[PDB]
Amino acid sequence: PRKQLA
Amino acid sequence: RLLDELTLEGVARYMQSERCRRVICLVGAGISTSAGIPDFRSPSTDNLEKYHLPYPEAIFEISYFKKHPEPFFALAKELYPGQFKPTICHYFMRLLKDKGLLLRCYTQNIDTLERIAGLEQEDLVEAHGTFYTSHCVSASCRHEYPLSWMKEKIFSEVTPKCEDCQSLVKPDIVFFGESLPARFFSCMQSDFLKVDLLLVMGTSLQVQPFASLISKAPLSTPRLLINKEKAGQSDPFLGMGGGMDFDSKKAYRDVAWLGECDQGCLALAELLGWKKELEDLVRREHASIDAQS
Ligand SMILES: *C(=O)CCCCCCCCCCCCC
Ligand SMILES: [Zn+2]
Repeated sequence: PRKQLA
Repeated sequence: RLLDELTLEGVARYMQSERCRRVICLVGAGISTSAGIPDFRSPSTDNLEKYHLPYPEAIFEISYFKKHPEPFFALAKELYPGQFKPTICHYFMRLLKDKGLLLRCYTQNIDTLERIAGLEQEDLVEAHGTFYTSHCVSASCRHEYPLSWMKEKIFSEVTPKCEDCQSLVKPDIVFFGESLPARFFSCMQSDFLKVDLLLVMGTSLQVQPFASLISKAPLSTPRLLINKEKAGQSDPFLGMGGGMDFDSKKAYRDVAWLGECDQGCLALAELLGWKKELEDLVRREHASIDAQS
């Protein structure tokens, strides 16, 4: 997976 | 229950028993604040008008960055610590390693202080990457640069380019839009089958998937939180999956020590008989760093 803020 | 009592004495006793051999540390920003490094997830910083960004958080997004890296490196300059001096809490983890107790440290931090304090690559899961190494953005070259090299380029406001191929060189942190390191999920699968104790320091456990790590512990595994605030409990504003239970009548394994991380680890160390060793270690390591600027 990818680094998301929201 | 493996803790005789739900206190620091109880945890210290359990640590010195034959039952406790493999310790996982989960750490966050609160272990580096006393080294003068701010929480890059809290209300530090806001005034990025300068950089002409499409939206605020574009400064830490990977697509933006590879297109316009100057903002990030200029902000890196503003935020760059004057010195990398690890704290008592970091040196505590080095003590664990020296005593044969450290299975792994999972860190949310990118400041390299774990490495400087003498944790090796093998001991660490940098869940969000690190500044300790940087690599050329060209997959074919992928040339590695130390932090010193990155420091210089940042503090001399000259963009980092590869010496071999002149590509951009990015610090090995996880920008937004990058994939979380595969090592995180790899190590989690393997490590939580062996853990006898979870030390949780300097994190409010708000960022996922790092927060979920506490649910990976076996039910019997004692869990100690050293932090300025209690954290990790079930959150009804989400659902209602085994959060921290410190204070209920069903509490059997979780302990919260409240204060500066530094003071927490000193207290745990004092109970273990390690305070002198820890003090001597910090002082000679600090002096060594102070001596090297
Ligand atoms: C993802 O959660 C990482 C967030 C990155 C924060 C911005 C980087 C700050 C740059 C300053 C470096 C100083 C410490 C080595
Ligand atoms: Zn290169």
